[PDB]
Amino acid sequence: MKVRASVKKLCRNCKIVKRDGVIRVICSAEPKHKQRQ
Amino acid sequence: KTFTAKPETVKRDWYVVDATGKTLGRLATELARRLRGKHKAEYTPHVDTGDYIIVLNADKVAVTGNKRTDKVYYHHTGHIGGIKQATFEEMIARRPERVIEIAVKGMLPKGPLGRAMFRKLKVYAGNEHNHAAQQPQVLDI
Amino acid sequence: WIARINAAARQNGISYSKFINGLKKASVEIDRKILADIAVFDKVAFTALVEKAKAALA
Amino acid sequence: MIGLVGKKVGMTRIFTEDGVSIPVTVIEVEANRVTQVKDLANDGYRAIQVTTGAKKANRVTKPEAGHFAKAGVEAGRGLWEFRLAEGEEFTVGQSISVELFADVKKVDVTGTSKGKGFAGTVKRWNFRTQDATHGNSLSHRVPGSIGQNQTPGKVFKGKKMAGQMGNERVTVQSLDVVRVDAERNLLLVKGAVPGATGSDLIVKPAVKA
Amino acid sequence: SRVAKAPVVVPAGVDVKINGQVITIKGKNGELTRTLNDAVEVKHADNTLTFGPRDGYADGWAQAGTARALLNSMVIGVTEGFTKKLQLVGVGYRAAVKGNVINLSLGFSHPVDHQLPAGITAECPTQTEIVLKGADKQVIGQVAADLRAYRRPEPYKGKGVRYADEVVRTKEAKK
RNA sequence: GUGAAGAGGGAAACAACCCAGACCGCCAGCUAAGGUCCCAAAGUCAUGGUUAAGUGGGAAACGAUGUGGGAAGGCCCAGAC
RNA sequence: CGAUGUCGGCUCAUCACAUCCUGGGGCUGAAGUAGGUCCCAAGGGUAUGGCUGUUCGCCAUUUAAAGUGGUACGCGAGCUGGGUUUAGAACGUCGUGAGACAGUUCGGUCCCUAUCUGCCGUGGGCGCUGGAGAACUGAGGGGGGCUGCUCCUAGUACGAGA
RNA sequence: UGCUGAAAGCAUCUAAGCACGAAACUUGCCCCGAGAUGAGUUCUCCCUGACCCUUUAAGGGUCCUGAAGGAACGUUGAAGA
Ligand SMILES: [Mg+2]
Ligand SMILES: [Mg+2]
Ligand SMILES: [Mg+2]
Ligand SMILES: [Mg+2]
Ligand SMILES: [Mg+2]
Ligand SMILES: [Mg+2]
Ligand SMILES: [Mg+2]
Ligand SMILES: [Mg+2]
Ligand SMILES: [Mg+2]
Ligand SMILES: [Mg+2]
Ligand SMILES: [Mg+2]
Ligand SMILES: [Mg+2]
Ligand SMILES: [Mg+2]
Ligand SMILES: [Mg+2]
Ligand SMILES: [Mg+2]
Ligand SMILES: [Mg+2]
Ligand SMILES: [Mg+2]
Ligand SMILES: [Mg+2]
Ligand SMILES: [Mg+2]
Ligand SMILES: [Mg+2]
Ligand SMILES: [Mg+2]
Ligand SMILES: [Mg+2]
Ligand SMILES: [Mg+2]
Ligand SMILES: [Mg+2]
Ligand SMILES: [Mg+2]
Ligand SMILES: [Mg+2]
Ligand SMILES: [Mg+2]
Ligand SMILES: [Mg+2]
Ligand SMILES: [Mg+2]
Ligand SMILES: [Mg+2]
Ligand SMILES: [Mg+2]
Ligand SMILES: [Mg+2]
Ligand SMILES: [Mg+2]
Ligand SMILES: [Mg+2]
Ligand SMILES: [Mg+2]
Ligand SMILES: [Mg+2]
Ligand SMILES: [Mg+2]
Ligand SMILES: [Mg+2]
Ligand SMILES: [Mg+2]
Ligand SMILES: [Mg+2]
Ligand SMILES: [Mg+2]
Ligand SMILES: [Mg+2]
Ligand SMILES: [Mg+2]
Ligand SMILES: [Mg+2]
Ligand SMILES: [Zn+2]
Repeated sequence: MKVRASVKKLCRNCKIVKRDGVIRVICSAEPKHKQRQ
Repeated sequence: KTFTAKPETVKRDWYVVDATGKTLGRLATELARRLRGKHKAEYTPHVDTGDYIIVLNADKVAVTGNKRTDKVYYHHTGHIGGIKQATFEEMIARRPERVIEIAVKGMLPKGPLGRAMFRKLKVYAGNEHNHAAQQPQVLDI
Repeated sequence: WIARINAAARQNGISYSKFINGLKKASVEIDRKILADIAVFDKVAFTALVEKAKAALA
Repeated sequence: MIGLVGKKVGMTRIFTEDGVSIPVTVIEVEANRVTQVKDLANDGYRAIQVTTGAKKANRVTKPEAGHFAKAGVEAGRGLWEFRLAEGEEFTVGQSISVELFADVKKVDVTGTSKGKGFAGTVKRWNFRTQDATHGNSLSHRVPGSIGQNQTPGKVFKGKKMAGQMGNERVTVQSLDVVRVDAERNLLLVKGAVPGATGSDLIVKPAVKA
Repeated sequence: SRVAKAPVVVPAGVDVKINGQVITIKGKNGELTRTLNDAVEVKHADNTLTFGPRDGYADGWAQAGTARALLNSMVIGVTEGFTKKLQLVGVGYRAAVKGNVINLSLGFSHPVDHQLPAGITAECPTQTEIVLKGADKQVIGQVAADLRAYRRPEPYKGKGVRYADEVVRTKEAKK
């Protein structure tokens, strides 16, 4: 669970989504990729 | 010398209005200018020319957008750690008279005659009252 | 003075920027004092005045 | 639930089979009697109003004696009111027996306090006093400083200072009842219930136990 | 969009009730109600409801695919049947059912004594294998997730409560 | 150039900012700067698009399938995804 | 500048949250235990001593914790006057001297009844539109919220053991 | 952290909707609490006389009327300047 104002994709399964005014970055099989804006 | 409508000669009315489906900002200024009393021709500033309104079922008044929850109600009391806060939906579920009374308290003027003009705001939030003996007229807005 | 003029205008069913424009079409020079003072008492003559403004526009 | 009204007379101790010295006190409770039953349609809320005790004939007043003879009861001394809940059947003429507490383990007791006069700042709110020596002049017991400088520049509301000490309604909860008395109309409750002896207290089943 | 233009099918043998929004479909499994929002026009061709935006809206295709997919799901729940089967993992982890109770010994000093909704018929063919049936898919997914997710299986041992068909991440405590 | 040696309407109040130079009287008309939903006077005036965030009504480096308009290209019933 | 008393202690606080404790969740190079690190969270609580005039600091010793800040670096019409600060005296050093020196030891007067705003208490008049004796409904307000450890589950799970 | 699921035929806690969530929030515990002028609710007890004068009636005065109930005075208190 990072908090950053410069989000990114890293692997081939990074899915940028937008939930409740927040640009989240998530992944299927990676706990470290999980993010928040 | 232009006419100054003395209070012992000027009359009062009785209207009712069911505010269901009406917005706050476009209802409250009309209920403010009615009891400010300017739609009558014989309006005078310094002497009250007010009316009587009765707003029925005031727990149905809606504001569009996301502001059934995002409308805050700040008030401070006087004891230093005692400023409180309740939101719009909680005020609606608790006491649906003060959602309209403070809305007209804003737009009505401020002073002794301001409280005098507030004294006629017989505003309820049910579907009955006890001034139908005064035979009111169903105004539409 | 403009207050009771606008009061009688909204009483009979017309605005103010149409009312003064119709009276300027009818080229009157009557001021706000006596235009209010007609609407104080004589309601049918001020009704005739806004009928004249509605007959100048319409 | 349906409270009762007692008068605290003294303090004593009940011993045990073992040797425990349980502190206890005796609130005399006569049989109270229903005086006015309300509900929503009559007044606005379901409750009960009662009175026990004894008052003289030439000092019960004509407003009160009419309310007395409207019921049919004696010349009691107080007028207390208890709120209620549903699931009950009640009348006015029936008097409440003293054995309503005969199956409840933990009770609550409310009453007045004692009157400790115009108190002090070291006495009521427990302000620790200052140096009684070591240079200090004429400030042994004062409450010191009370506000900041110039912003607010005023004494806040909610401050504590000298005043009247107690002498109001206070409440102790969840207490221990050990014994009732059908013979001489007593309640024995463990501890030190409020008020001086010679006062009348309002006892009830404990609100949360 | 494309599922908003590709419409539903519905076979017979069933008490169809499309009263506009309240489409109660009373058949073999049960019946579902939902008072849809009104951003869709729909009529029945006796085998196929048409789906499209009612004229005047802004985000008209929002409901046009979602209500179609939900109206697929409701009628196939009434027609055929629905469950998403779970599988308990772990020694000392046991589950017992009597109709509308779950008794789990999920590693706590108090056993998990949990209760069930109306549209749940559950059964344990083996002591650690439970399956809970129903027709309302949105309800029996969420109830299955709530009944499972007291303990996600920890990424080292795999010991916990998981789906019978999910993916867990085997981890590595390095030395 | 105001301001000191200058009054007045608009910037809530606010010497310096924009309008503007008041000798006295009037219950007279037109506008400037600025305002017209009610407080406090005047458009909930008409067509007409953006916005969905109280953004309007405080700000950077960078970020993103939020959104509207234009300009080209490649792949496609040799069904492109 | 026709004066707003200045550092630190004592006595009373209140808010802020960039949160010390305690509350709930995600990541780990997280097996458990204990931790790392950001994210939400400010209701409540926050050491007694030795030493110097001292906030700090060092040290001895607890606890769940010994938070960070503004408030005229809060508070002398509330209190010590030790520090820097008047008049005396001396040592170093400087000048020939008069005397100076964030260099140092020693002794050195801290004034005031509250008019008003404010705050905690106690009261009389009148209104509540016939007048008096009582008991109450409560829109609002105001105090209240802390945490240790031992024992059961269980020496279970986890773990090669520990 | 979820359930269902389009935008984007697939994954998507979100746009429609549905479920959980902590000492913070509203309550729940307790206190003074109708001078809440939006001045209340509420069961009770007392007064059922004659008149003339210009204030022509919500007005001024002479007489039997002076009850409900409170104040004052004395004895005082685990109430108190
Ligand atoms: Mg959320
Ligand atoms: Mg607070
Ligand atoms: Mg004003
Ligand atoms: Mg006393
Ligand atoms: Mg001390
Ligand atoms: Mg002295
Ligand atoms: Mg002394
Ligand atoms: Mg010049
Ligand atoms: Mg000069
Ligand atoms: Mg000027
Ligand atoms: Mg000016
Ligand atoms: Mg400004
Ligand atoms: Mg001004
Ligand atoms: Mg001039
Ligand atoms: Mg202009
Ligand atoms: Mg206006
Ligand atoms: Mg418009
Ligand atoms: Mg920016
Ligand atoms: Mg392909
Ligand atoms: Mg001076
Ligand atoms: Mg000075
Ligand atoms: Mg934070
Ligand atoms: Mg952590
Ligand atoms: Mg706090
Ligand atoms: Mg705190
Ligand atoms: Mg709380
Ligand atoms: Mg000490
Ligand atoms: Mg020492
Ligand atoms: Mg220290
Ligand atoms: Mg400071
Ligand atoms: Mg500072
Ligand atoms: Mg400080
Ligand atoms: Mg200071
Ligand atoms: Mg001072
Ligand atoms: Mg000091
Ligand atoms: Mg000294
Ligand atoms: Mg005095
Ligand atoms: Mg005084
Ligand atoms: Mg009084
Ligand atoms: Mg509160
Ligand atoms: Mg999908
Ligand atoms: Mg999904
Ligand atoms: Mg607690
Ligand atoms: Mg709680
Ligand atoms: Zn990843």
